[PDB]
Amino acid sequence: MSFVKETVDKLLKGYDIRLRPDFGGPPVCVGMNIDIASIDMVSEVNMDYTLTMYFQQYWRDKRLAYSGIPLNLTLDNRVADQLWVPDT
Amino acid sequence: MSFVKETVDKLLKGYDIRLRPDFGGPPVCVGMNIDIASIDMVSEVNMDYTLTMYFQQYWRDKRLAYSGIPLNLTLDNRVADQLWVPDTYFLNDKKSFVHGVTVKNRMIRLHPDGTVLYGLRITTTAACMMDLRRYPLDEQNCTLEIESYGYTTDDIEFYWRGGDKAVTGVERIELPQFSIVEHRLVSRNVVFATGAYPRLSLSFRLKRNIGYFILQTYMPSILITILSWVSFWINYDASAARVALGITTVLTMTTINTHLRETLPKIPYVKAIDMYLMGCFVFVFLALLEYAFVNYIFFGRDVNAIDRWSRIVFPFTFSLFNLVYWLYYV
Amino acid sequence: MDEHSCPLEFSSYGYPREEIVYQWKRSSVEVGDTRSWRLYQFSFVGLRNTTEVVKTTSGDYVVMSVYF
Amino acid sequence: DVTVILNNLLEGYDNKLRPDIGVKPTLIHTDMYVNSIGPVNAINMEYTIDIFFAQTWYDRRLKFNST
Ligand SMILES: *[C@@H]1O[C@H](CO)[C@@H](O[C@@H]2O[C@H](CO)[C@@H](O[C@@H]3O[C@H](CO)[C@@H](O)[C@H](O)[C@@H]3O)[C@H](O)[C@H]2NC(C)=O)[C@H](O)[C@H]1NC(C)=O
Ligand SMILES: *[C@@H]1O[C@H](CO)[C@@H](O[C@@H]2O[C@H](CO)[C@@H](O)[C@H](O)[C@H]2NC(C)=O)[C@H](O)[C@H]1NC(C)=O
Ligand SMILES: CCCCCCCCCCCCCCCC(=O)O
Ligand SMILES: CCCCCCCCCCCCCCCC(=O)O
Ligand SMILES: CCCCCCCCCCCCCCCC
Ligand SMILES: *[C@@H]1O[C@H](CO)[C@@H](O)[C@H](O)[C@H]1NC(C)=O
Ligand SMILES: CCCCCCCCCC
Ligand SMILES: CCCCCCCCCC
Ligand SMILES: CCCCCC
Ligand SMILES: CCCCCC
Ligand SMILES: CCCCCC
Ligand SMILES: CCCCCC
Repeated sequence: MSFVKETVDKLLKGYDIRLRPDFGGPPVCVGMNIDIASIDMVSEVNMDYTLTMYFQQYWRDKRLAYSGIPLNLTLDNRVADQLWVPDT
Repeated sequence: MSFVKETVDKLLKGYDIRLRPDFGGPPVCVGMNIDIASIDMVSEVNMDYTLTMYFQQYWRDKRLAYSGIPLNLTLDNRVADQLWVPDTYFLNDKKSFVHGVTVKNRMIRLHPDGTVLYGLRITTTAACMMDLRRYPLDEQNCTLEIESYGYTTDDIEFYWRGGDKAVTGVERIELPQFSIVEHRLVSRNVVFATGAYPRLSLSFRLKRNIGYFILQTYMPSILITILSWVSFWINYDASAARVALGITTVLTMTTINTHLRETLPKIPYVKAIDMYLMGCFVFVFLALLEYAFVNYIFFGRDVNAIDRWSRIVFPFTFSLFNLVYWLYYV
Repeated sequence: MDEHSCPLEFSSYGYPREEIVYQWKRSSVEVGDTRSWRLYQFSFVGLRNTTEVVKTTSGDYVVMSVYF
Repeated sequence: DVTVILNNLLEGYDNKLRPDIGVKPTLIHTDMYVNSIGPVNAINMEYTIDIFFAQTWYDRRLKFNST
């Protein structure tokens, strides 16, 4: 039960938030999905439109690899502050 | 200087924000005062009113007691971060804020007996329903309800400090359409199955001022309705004149109606002014229908009977309608 | 002459159906004195309760909704 | 007493992980109390609603025995 705990602990330890995945390697390809929840308004006078969406980004990072845990780890959202993410 | 510094230093340490005063003891009694600075705007459309006020609580805390310092201490407002305060909040609030310029408009004051006075400058958009069934001849019953989110009466109690003098500054308020008639204070406890929660209520009664409507809504309608009756004295053969007068009076009432609703609050709610305008519309409509009857019966088929009776019935019936309207709505 | 059934629906954002499941405790939901409500265009006819599973790219999520 | 118990429960307890991370789904019981269904702004196709939303669940990690 605590196996996941210390697994995630070692995953976060020694993690460099500064550097992208494969800093010295080839560029990292970031896949993207959008789920348009709604288009709230389209303003001719302002020449803009509001848009609500679920914006999802996929990317492979070798630092965040784990074994012995045959389940996808959904973590608390605050962890996003501790990992590298694209500057989209 | 240094003695005051070490006094406050020892006061701060050993103090736990996570625990209330006398946690194992009786409930802490919190006196509450208000000084209203400005009721910025009262909206019928949203059924709410914005209110800027100096809210003040007042409570005894043994932990914050100090001696040897007869002068009262007005510490920096940031010190309020490190001191426990009630969980007070307003139930009928939709949005509120505390003014931040130049510094956060907040104040904490300690007293030698260990009492705390905690003041804030709150601009809150409180909610009150408005029975607009009698608009504009209506009086509203708007309230600010103040309660503790988590604590029951067994853990904290609220009362009005100063009694009826708890709330001041009402005379300084001059709303642009309403006139404050009375304000009332109610301290009570709302009882549920689990326990009773304290509550305070500040209820203003607001009377609406109608001189705007009397001069740009009612008087034009009455005068167009009379100008419609002018048709009954025009000679019956003057079809062009009488029809033009009647139809243009109907158009003028339609114009008054359509351009009035542009200015009144955007609420699809039926109101007294709507009844008055509909009645005047029906009266001008009947005035034109009267000439329809007259032209068919005599010209189409010694004033005639229909005009003779209309000249008395229409003013008399409109006076009766006005009497019933003003008696029912006032 | 229109009637509407406006929903209010909620669910987990990151946790799929196999991680967090929601349930109505008892009696669905409670309403106070409807005379105190700020409805003037419309009148409240009655509410109801619903629970379902919605499929998305992330996974299947338990969606709990209340229709007014 | 209250302070020591308050500080004791925070030992360990990675909040990163939900209760029963690898065992079963976490069952959450929800209650809603509608204070008021505010005005229905048909222009923007929306409506305001004030609610008291109370959710409850079970976390064995927070168990503590005391009076
Ligand atoms: C964790 O996430 C991975 C990736 O989302 C999950 O693996 C994927 O599982 C689904 C079925 O649940 C597989 O879908 C099927 O794949 C076949 C082969 O292409 C296709 O014919 C079917 O129509 C369907 O799409 C999917 O291929 C598989 N892999 C990927 C990369 O999507 C995994 O199950 C999740 N959970 C666990 C416990 O690992
Ligand atoms: C410090 O504050 C206390 C309480 O606010 C003051 O105590 C009151 O002072 C006024 C006038 O000085 C008296 O009329 C009251 O009887 C006092 N007691 C209460 C309960 O109001 C105190 O005077 C202040 N210190 C000063 C002005 O030096
Ligand atoms: C709801 C009001 C409907 C009004 C319909 C327009 C009728 C106006 C003209 C009526 C002319 C008089 C016809 C009856 C004459 C008679 O009784 O001898
Ligand atoms: C709107 C109410 C006021 C008008 C009251 C109208 C009463 C009319 C009475 C006279 C009816 C007979 C008219 C036909 C006379 C004829 O034979 O030429
Ligand atoms: C209800 C607020 C008081 C409004 C007072 C309005 C006074 C209007 C005076 C009208 C005078 C009309 C003279 C017409 C003949 C020249
Ligand atoms: C609300 O949910 C409960 C639990 O699923 C169910 O027993 C109840 O019948 C539902 N409400 C209605 C309107 O039936
Ligand atoms: C809908 C308001 C109707 C008011 C009365 C109409 C005038 C009747 C005059 C006999
Ligand atoms: C708003 C109530 C108006 C009632 C009108 C009754 C008709 C009076 C004229 C006959
Ligand atoms: C409204 C006018 C009625 C006349 C009936 C003879
Ligand atoms: C014949 C004249 C009647 C006047 C009613 C006001
Ligand atoms: C105040 C209403 C007056 C109407 C006179 C016919
Ligand atoms: C002419 C009568 C008017 C009555 C207003 C109450």
